[PDB]
Amino acid sequence: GAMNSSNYAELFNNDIKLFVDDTNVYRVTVHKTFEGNVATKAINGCIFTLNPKTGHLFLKIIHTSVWAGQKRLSQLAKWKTAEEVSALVRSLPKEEQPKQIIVTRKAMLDPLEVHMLDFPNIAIRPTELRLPFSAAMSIDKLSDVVMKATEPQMVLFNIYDDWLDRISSYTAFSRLTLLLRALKTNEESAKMILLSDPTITIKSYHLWPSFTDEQWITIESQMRDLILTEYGRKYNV
Amino acid sequence: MNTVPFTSAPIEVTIGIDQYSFNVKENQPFHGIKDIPIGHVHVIHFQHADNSSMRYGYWFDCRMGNFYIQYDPKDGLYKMMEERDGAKFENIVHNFKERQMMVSYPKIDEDDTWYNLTEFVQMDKIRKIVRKDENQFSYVDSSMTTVQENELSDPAHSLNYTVINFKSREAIRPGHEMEDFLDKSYYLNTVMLQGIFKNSSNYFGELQFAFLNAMFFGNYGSSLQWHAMIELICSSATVPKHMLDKLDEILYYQIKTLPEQYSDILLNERVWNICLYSSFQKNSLHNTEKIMENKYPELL
Ligand SMILES: O=C(NC1CCCCC1)[C@@H]1CCCNC1
Repeated sequence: GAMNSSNYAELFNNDIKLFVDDTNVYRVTVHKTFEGNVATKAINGCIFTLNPKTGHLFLKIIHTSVWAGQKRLSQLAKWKTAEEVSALVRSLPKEEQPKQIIVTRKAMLDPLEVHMLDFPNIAIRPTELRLPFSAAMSIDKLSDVVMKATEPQMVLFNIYDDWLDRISSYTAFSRLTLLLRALKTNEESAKMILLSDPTITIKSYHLWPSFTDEQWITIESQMRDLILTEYGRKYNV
Repeated sequence: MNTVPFTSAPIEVTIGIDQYSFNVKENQPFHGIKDIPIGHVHVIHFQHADNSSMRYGYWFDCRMGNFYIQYDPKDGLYKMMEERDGAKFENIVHNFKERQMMVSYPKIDEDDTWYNLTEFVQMDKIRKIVRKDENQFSYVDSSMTTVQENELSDPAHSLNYTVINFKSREAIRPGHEMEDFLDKSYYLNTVMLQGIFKNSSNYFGELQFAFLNAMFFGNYGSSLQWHAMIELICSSATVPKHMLDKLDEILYYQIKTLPEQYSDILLNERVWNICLYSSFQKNSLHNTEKIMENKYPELL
C-alpha cells in the first residue's frame, strides 16, 4: 500500500525501488495573445526517477515536440510519464529492475499500472510523504540539461554526489529532501546559502558544492532556518 | 401455461416466483404454482421464515421438462427435481388443480415487466454460467461466489460469469495503453462482443441474469458483474446505436423493478454517476437517467 512516515526506513533496504515524480513533465508559460486572449507555450520538461538508496537519477528529458498536435496535455503527460518509466524498466537487466515504483502523485497510479501490466510482480505504490522533487529544476545543472535539449534524451546523474562515501542513504536522502524543500520554499535564498562562499566549489562531475562534514552541518542548519522563517513570513508567526 | 407442483410445504417459507413473493405457513396445504407463462425463463426462490440467511432458488424453463419442488429434511431446503414420467406428472398436477391447491401466476393483461427483465436471458446460457449438467434447471443462492471473486473457493458451486477487468492485458493492447484504458471500445467490441459473447444479445443476457441474481438473492458477485457490464459499455466511445437504445430500455426496467429500500446496497454510486454524467454515453441513456433522477436522486 501507501508509503508514509511509519515505513520510512523501507526506502533504504536492499529491495530495488524507484520514486517517480511527474510534476515537471508538462511545463508551460502562460501569456497574452495579440487579440488579448491567453495562450500557453510549452517548455522542455523532465521525468524525475530516483533510486533513494543509491542516489541514481534517471532524468528523462521531455522535449516540447512530444506535445505537438496533441490534446489534453496534462492527461497525456501522465501517460507519457508511465510509457517512459515502463521503457526504462524494460531497458534494465532483470537484476536491476525495481521491485517497487513509488509515485509522488496518486494520479500516476493508473497510467503506470496499465503500462506495467507485463510486470505483475513490480508493485506500484503511492506515498503520503509530501516530497519536494518538483524543485529538481532548481538544481542548476539539471535545469541546464533540460533547457538545452533539442530532442528527447535520457541523462543519468547521482543526486547524492559522493556523499555515500561518508554518510548513509537515510542521511543522504534527508539532506536531499532538506535542500529541495528549501529551494521550493525560497529558491533565491536557498541558492544564496549554497553558493555564498566562493572558496567552496561544485566539482565538474557533481551537482552540489564540495562541503566538508562541518560545512554540511552549517548549511543544513541554514536551510532549516530558511524553511522555518518562510513558514513564519508565510503564516505570520 | 405450465405448472410447478410442490409435494408439500413442511416448513414456513416466503416463496418468490419472478418479481412476486407470497408466504406459506408451516404444513400449509400448498401444492405449487400454476399458469406459468411459456416462452420465458423463470426463477422460483425461497427464504425460510426461521433463517432469512441464504435466499436460494432455481432458474428453469418449463419447455425443457416437467419440474416440481420437494422439501428435503436432511439438506434442509426446498429442492427442484425433474419428473421423467409424463403421465404421473400430468395426473398429479390435474389432481392438485382440481382441488385448487395451487397459487396462480398473475396474468395482468398489460404487464411486460418479466419479459423486459429477461428479454435476452436463455436457459442454455444460464447453464453455462451455473454448471450442473445433470439437471435442466440451475440453483443459485446468496453466498455463491464468482470465478472472478475466486481469483482475487469451491469451483463447482461458482458463478462462471465472463471475467471483465479493465486493468488486464485482455483489455489493453500493447502500445494503446492510454487509448484503450480511457476508451474501452476495443475491449467491448473486439474482445468481448466479437470474441467472447459473439453478439450483443448474449452480452445483454448475461447482464440481465447478473442483475436478477443480485436482486433476488443479494448475490454480491452478481452485482459486481452487472455494474462491470454496464460500465464497459458506458466507457466505450464507439457503441452500435441499437445496443445503446436497448441498454437504455434494459436498465430502465431494472431500476423500475428494484425495491426502493435496497437501492443503498444494490447500486454502486461511482458507476452510476460516471455512467450518467461523465462517460461517453452520458447523453445516450435518456430513459434510465430520467428514472434514476426521479427514484434515487440521493445516490446521484
Ligand atoms: O402479487 C400479486 N399476486 C401474487 C402472485 C403470487 C401468488 C400470490 C399472489 C399481484 C401482483 C399485482 C396484482 N395484485 C397482486
